Amino acid sequence: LLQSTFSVHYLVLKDMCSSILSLAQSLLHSLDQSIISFGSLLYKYAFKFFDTYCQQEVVGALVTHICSGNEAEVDTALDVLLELVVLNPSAMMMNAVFVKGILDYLDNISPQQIRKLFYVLSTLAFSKQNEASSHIQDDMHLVIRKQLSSTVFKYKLIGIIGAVTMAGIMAADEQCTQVTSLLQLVHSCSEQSPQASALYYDEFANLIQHEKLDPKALEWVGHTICNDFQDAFVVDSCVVPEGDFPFPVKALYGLEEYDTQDGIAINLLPLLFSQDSPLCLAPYFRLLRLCVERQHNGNLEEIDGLLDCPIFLTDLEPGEKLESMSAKERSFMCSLIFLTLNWFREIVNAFCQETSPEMKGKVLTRLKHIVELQIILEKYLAVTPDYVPPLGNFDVETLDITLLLHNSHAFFRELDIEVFSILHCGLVTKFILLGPPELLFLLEDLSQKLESMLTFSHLQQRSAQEIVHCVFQLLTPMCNHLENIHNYFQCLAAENHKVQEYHIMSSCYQRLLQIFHGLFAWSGFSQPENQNLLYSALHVLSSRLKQGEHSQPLEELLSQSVHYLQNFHQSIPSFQCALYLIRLLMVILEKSQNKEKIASLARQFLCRVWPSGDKEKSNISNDQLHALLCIYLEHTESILKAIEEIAGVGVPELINSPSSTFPTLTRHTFVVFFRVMMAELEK
Amino acid sequence: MDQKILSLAAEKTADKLQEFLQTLREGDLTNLLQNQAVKGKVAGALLRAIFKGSPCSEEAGTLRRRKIYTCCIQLVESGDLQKEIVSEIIGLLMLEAHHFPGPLLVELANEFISAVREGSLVNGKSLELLPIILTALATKKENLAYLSGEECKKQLINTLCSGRWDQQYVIQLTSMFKDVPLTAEEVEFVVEKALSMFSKMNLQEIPPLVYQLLVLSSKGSRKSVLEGIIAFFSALDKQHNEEQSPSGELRHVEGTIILHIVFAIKLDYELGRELVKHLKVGQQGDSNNNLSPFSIALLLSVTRIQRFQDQVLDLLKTSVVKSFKDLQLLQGSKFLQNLVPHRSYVSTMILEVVKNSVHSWDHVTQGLVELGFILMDSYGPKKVLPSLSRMPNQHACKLGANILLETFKIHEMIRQEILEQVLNRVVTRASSPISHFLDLLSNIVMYAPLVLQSCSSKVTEAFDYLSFLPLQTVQR
Repeated sequence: LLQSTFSVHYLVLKDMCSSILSLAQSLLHSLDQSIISFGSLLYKYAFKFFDTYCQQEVVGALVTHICSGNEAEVDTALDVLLELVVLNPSAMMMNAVFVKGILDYLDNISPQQIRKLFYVLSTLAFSKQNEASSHIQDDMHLVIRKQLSSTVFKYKLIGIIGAVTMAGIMAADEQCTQVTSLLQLVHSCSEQSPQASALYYDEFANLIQHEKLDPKALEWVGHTICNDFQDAFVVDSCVVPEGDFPFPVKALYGLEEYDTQDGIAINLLPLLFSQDSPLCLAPYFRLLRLCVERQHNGNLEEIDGLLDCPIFLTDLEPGEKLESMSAKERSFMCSLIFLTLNWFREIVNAFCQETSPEMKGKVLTRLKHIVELQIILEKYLAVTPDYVPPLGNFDVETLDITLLLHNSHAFFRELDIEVFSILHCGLVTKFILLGPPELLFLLEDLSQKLESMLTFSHLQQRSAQEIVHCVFQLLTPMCNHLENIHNYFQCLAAENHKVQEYHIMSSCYQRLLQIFHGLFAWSGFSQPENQNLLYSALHVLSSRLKQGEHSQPLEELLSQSVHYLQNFHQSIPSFQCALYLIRLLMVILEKSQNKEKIASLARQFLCRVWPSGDKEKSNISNDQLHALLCIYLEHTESILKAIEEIAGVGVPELINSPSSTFPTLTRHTFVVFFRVMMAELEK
Repeated sequence: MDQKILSLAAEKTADKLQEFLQTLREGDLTNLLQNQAVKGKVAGALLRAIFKGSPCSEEAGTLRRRKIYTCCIQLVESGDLQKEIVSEIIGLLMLEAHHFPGPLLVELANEFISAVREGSLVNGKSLELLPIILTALATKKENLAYLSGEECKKQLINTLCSGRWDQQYVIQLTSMFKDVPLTAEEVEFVVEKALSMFSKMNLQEIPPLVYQLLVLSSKGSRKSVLEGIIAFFSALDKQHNEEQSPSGELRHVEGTIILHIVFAIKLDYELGRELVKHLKVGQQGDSNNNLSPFSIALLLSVTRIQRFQDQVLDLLKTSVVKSFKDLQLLQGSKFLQNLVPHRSYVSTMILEVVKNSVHSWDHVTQGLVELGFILMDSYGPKKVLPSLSRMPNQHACKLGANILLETFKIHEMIRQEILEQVLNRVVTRASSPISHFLDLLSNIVMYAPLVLQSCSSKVTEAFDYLSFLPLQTVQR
């Protein structure tokens, strides 16, 4: 509406700018993002189509909005700023002057906002024709200087981020002199502070990967970074390091294909103990990796010693023998496993794109090392539920602040998506005859990834659409094989009926189905442009029974997909996987008659034995049953007749079993069945 | 001489660099002078080498650092370097200025004060070191004796602001204090001095100073700053009026002070309220002598802030009524005329605003028009459809009119908006007595009708309503 309004009737409206803005100011101050976006569109077209005076009033108003501000408003306003500059920079340049005077006010702004702000200002600044007004450049250099020159990390981060971001922008050799001097100063300032050096490395690394420009200034720095890495941490491989540790320190978790009597080992426990540099090791290696990949074009012939390298660690062993001594050493152990996990995650980030099979095998050995140390770490965190190492990620969490589930996502180094190219390797089932735990790790990661993203710095700079697009390739037609091997495993697990392999494969199945649910319940499939990718996915899932049906009708693809998917209900060993399978089938069949399949399948899950292990029946917890029964009773053809069925089977719970003729129906679970029953009766 | 220092700096710290640092004992000056003659980046490299090689755990390095501090501070100003190396120098010194005890930084700040007072600091970029030093003194919990570091900071800044500031380097001195963590009293002394300075400056160097004052005022001290700027400009206007008994300069100043105070009040919705409360006439019944041609110019530019529009206008209106009540009571009464000194009346001030308005004051005039029409709308006659209802209403309305005529002589872009607003009140009402509006319109038009063949359409659409109008209205 507003689009066509300002596109057709501009000649009318131009006369009445004042009114538009006395509106737009009133719109943003309220809540409700749709309101505020409407105000955005007002400002945008107002600046787009009118005259100069209006343009000036726009920018002035936006300045006001930012500065006086509250968070929503602010953010929107900054987005608008970005829009204005990218739309018409030439016009914005002559009103840049008022834009600059914001910098007098920074007391209010959050580092994310700051990132955008400096982006805007610098992007405006290094237009080639307005070096006449390099004024803004000097003032920004000034304010950078003042913030960096502060003890207070709150200011330190601001200066760091501003400076690095500015540097990225000017690199589309005086520019080289500026960037070098800048970054050297930043490096020197951050050298003091561990949570600041980390931010420098991490923010610089991601910023460098994003900009992908000024490689010369990058060929300059990489010669410094490779040397500082290989002198800072890399030591001769002496199994005993210097330092009085109450811990047998060895060169543990080596790959052992390398020479054990080698040079390059990595000092970890003496560094973290002498601190109490090692906190920066993961991001610093990330930076080195990115710089050498930009220089040598993915050639890692210098580093592959680092994928093979053993790590100078204490025995990080299941310390049930070291129980009931909580002290600065338990934080040491939890943080040490934390750090080595971050290190290994950064390695698998590094060497996943490389296609040499020995390196892939090395990555898989690192993956099994990772999952082993993950189970050891979550156990150590189960030992003491208060020893948290506060080391978050830096885009949002570090400015936000300044147990096992926190670390798995937010604390650990976040993996790439190309890391799920590893799940290509085939399952080798250890019971029946890429292992089960090295796939469990990737699937448990991928679940938390897509739930976080679709419903986290490195991921969140990518759009949802491209993320689901690439997951569609790196899950479905490669995880189908693992799904089918799992079907063949659990078919025999059903036929026979030791515990841990069945429990892990059950959790792998549960996670696989949760991944499918998160994949297909993506709310970007309501938009009409994205249905082709779903259309390809269901073509693949239909092609898992019979091939030849290409360019099928939609309901035919649904029928074939659900006909493939339903028959796993006999192979499901626990309840969470059943709930996720039925909801998956719902959200794939929501595109369409279909009521009957879900109703049929939920009854099958309610009729099933569900073997009454204690943890197994804990997975049939009350809220899960409530959700499933609400699904069943709502989706059935007739709700009242289903309630009469349940009140024809709910009464013999007293007479026979002191466990019924319709199991998962006890006196405990009767409460939830009763509640959902009367609730759906009301509905 | 440098490459050996680079090579000793390349590998390791506090082993070799200290021992080489005890070779070259003297002239850091000649070194940095030839270095800036050749290349500043070599000097930066040397500075990094020395500062890492001379840590501040040991005390020998501290005196070399002090001497190189004095050297670089003087050379960055007196020695005309290139801009970039200047920036790198200052960034470096700022950075390494943390690692120190109190008294060394205290003597550096004393050097800065004693330089900036008398030593003509040729540029003044070195003063950027000053805040960080005081910053360090705020945070240096190594106790001094002369006391806390913050109390030394109190003393030093008090001595700075009480001591003379050069006329050309109050902008820089003030712009430095944007960042220092000031309490109330500190910033009060700051602004006391900065306001003190105005009189001893070129007029064209007042606008930006005020700008920096107000972004500083946002810390503590708003009432003081505004009362100050009011006071100074009121005195200027009075001087100009008594000398007349320059306009282009004085006017462009007042007219950009007001823009800058407006900008700040948009960015700060509290600056305005304190402004108004300080300036509110109706305290009990009393006309205050805070109000002035400038005091009012400012308000009528402020009136274009949405939040204040109502409140400012209503203030002005009530003030103007009060004006006229006062004047009537005085004129009927000699007892009061003997006692009270004849103060200018708000009426007169506004009209005088309008003359000064002429030049370049679009932001005031657009408030003026609104004001005047509020006067007319409110105090047009009603009682036929006496002292109290007639004179301070008649004079209110005809103030409106005087305003809008005077503006219509000189502000040729708010024509067709007087005109259209007049007509807007002409046509439709015919129920409320509208005598005053046609009288106005008559004066307006007679004065220059040639300016209505630039706004003509606005007449011809009231001719389409000429059929529907009562008779006295139409002929007149």
